[PDB]
Order: sequence, then structure tokens, then C-alpha cells
Amino acid sequence: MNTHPPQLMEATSAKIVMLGESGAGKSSIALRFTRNEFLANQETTIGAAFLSKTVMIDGRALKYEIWDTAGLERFRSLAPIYYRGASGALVVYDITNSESLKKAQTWIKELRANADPSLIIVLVGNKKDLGSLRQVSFEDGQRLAAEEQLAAFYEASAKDNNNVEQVFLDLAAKL
Repeated sequence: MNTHPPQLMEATSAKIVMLGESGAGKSSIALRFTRNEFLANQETTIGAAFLSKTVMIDGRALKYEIWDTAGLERFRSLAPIYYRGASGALVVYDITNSESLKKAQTWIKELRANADPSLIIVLVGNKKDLGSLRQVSFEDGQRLAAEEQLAAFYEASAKDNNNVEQVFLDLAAKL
């Protein structure tokens, strides 16, 4: 009766948790990858927006767990538990709102010191339309990403699809 069944099979899941700052299109960008639709009057969630869907890459069926946490709440129970096995992390920051970048650097400091060093973090900017009135240089923002070995840093806009397909395809391509 002593046989041995192989455990290595298909049906995988990638858990990516995305934080940022409230009002910085945090929940807005998440909606653009979940159902790929935009809600103009979409408020930043105070609880948790969690949708998990299966995609088929090269015949491989894997479901992505994307956790849209509260826009800016550090006192919630989500603070410690959000990275309970996060394969990757994402954080949204607006290029004219310096606060979002200041909040972003806050999250990235704690999460890397609490979770995993090789955890890939996606630095994504908000509203590429701010090309002229951008207070902080995106070029400078991506520098701190590359400096800390962040493989993913891109610009996103809710009405521009955010290139959310590309940023995830990039990640899925390497992993």
C-alpha cells in the first residue's frame, strides 16, 4: 500500500498586496486590474478590497490574489497580516503629491524589514498627465526603487489603463 504521489502539479497562486496613500487613486488602480473597469466616484476603501481571479499563462492556470488595503490606515489589523505570504507588493504614489511618495517610502521600509528581502515591490506613479506640474521627478522616484533592487517601477493612470497588464506581464515573465 506504500506508494508515493507527486506533489508538484499545476494550479498556483500569486499573492500581491498593494498599498499606498488615500486619495492617490489607490483603490482606483486596483479596480483597473481586477475587472479592468474604472469607477470615477470610487472612494479609497477603508476596509479591504480583495479579489482573486484565475489567469492562464502559457497553459498554466494560476490565480492572482490582489489585496487592496485601506488607503492609509496603519492601526488596522491588516498592518501586520497583509504580508502573510505576499509574493509581491505594490504601492501607488502620485507624482504631484509629494505625500504619496513620502508615505510610499514609509511602507517599503517597514514591509521589507518585516517580510522578505527578495519580495518584489512595484513602485507605480499616478496620473501621467501631470507631466508639466509634477512636483517630484518620477526619474528620482524610480532611483530609490532601483537602488533598493525594486524590479518594477512604472507610470499609471486610471483613464490610461495604467498599463496594469504590462506591469503584471513583466512580473509574471520573470518571477
